[PDB]
Amino acid sequence: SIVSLLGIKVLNNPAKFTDPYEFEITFECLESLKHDLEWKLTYVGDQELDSILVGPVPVGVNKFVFSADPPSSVTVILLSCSYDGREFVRVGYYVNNEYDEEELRENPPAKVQVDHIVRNILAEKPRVTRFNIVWD
Amino acid sequence: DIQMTQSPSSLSASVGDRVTITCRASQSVSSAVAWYQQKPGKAPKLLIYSASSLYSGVPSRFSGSRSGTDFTLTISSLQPEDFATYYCQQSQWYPITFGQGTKVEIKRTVAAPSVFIFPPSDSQLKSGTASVVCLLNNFYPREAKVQWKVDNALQSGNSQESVTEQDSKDSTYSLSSTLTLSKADYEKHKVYACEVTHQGLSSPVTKSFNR
Amino acid sequence: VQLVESGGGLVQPGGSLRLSCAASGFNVSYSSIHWVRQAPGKGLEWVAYIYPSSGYTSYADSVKGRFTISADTSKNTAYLQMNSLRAEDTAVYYCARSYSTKLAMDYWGQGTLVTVFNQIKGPSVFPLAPSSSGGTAALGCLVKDYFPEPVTVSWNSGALTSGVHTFPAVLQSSGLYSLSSVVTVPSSSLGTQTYICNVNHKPSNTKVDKKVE
Repeated sequence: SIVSLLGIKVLNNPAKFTDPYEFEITFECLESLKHDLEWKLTYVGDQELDSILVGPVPVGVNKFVFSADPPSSVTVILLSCSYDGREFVRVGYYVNNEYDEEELRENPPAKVQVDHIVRNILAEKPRVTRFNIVWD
Repeated sequence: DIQMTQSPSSLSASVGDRVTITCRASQSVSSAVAWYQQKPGKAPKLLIYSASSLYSGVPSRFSGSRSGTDFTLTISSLQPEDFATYYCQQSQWYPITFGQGTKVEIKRTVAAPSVFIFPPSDSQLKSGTASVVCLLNNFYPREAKVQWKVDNALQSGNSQESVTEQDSKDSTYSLSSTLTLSKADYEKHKVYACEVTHQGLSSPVTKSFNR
Repeated sequence: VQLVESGGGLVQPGGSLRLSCAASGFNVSYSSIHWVRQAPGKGLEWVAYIYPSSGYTSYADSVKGRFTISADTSKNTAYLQMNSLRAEDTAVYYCARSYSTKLAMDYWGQGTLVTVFNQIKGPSVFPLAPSSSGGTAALGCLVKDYFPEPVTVSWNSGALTSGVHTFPAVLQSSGLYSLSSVVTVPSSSLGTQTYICNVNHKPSNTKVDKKVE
């Protein structure tokens, strides 16, 4: 495995439902690679939120920020990385979505008020899954 | 480690001109690039973010684009308020980094400097030092050269220059050269001259006095 | 949306200083607050940021281990604790906000000056008198041997601004600063109009009004 995920920081958390996701990603690349990394963020209520390409992959330990666009109960976000279109790591988080204030939570409206939803990504409980792939 | 190499460091243009500022990322950046405008003594102002998104209230004549690792700021049709310093920025990789900046200055016709020479004051001499000041006032372009001469002996490494920025009214520069002498040395010589070479002059101009 | 900075001023090498950044009109919890500094005559340098929501921070290599950024969401305020200060930390420090712009700074404070000085010295002021001409005459004041920056120079108590050129200070080899301020005036004004340069070096509490012939 040439590339390894070393850590993820969920920077803006808690945030509003409509706020973008700002992640700090730390990874290590042991050797020179021919192709691109693609980092992807997926919403699971389902829809791909955003992605970012890194190419050529800088060797060594690298730290970067990934700003993913927002989407449109408890839900899940998946942060994955692929090399040359082959997925080798995935990090899943559970997300608690609740209303701003006491009365909205107890008496929620029929037509949901997106602007009053605060999401809280449970960043201490990531599910990390690795897959072995061909590299170069 | 990542560098944002901004070029040019300065450029001259006229009202209505289309100007282009480039900023090269030393490694791949997806979209987290911004452009800022700063005027003297003022806080910077955000123009473009995410490489090409115009920020609210910014005139549409500012636009950002990208070609590979080259990030470009275009000002279609300069206005007089657009002459200022501009900075690029990347905020994908650690650490956030600004470019070195670009001065967008006003192009105008060539103007020769008005040269003045000032002897050291009596109160300064009484304290044992002599400062001879030569003033090149309201000239264009910035390129200018001052040569000090003491009894026609060309001087070396005993002077310092200072330059203003483009005047807001007439778009000219002014320059100050200070020849520093000890009192003992100053009392030795007689003719203190200041020779100015500049584009707007057909031949060097000299201003001098006798101690 | 306002960002108000405070806590700047003079400080000695090795000492410490705390800058504050009060936010109005938005909740800092939903943004990141940044510090950017600009040394005199230099370009912008990013310093640090903090996400008050998570507490996560980031520091520039030039200040990491010496500066510490923090935030208090209940007061809607961010702080920059600066320790182990060096001369090269002298600069104007800006507070700024980033929200949904991929860490671009959309709002900025007006800035506060931080000056790291080892010595204080007030300047001496000398006239720059002309000899004897055309339609324009030049005169000025030489402000010599002061530390640290800045000095402010006005003419006729601020009444005279047209034609004034106050040059940036040059650091002499002695380690002290020096600048000249000049004004060009109509030759017809000489002999009827009086020209006084008002020099102010606040670190040394020096105030000088020098009449120039």
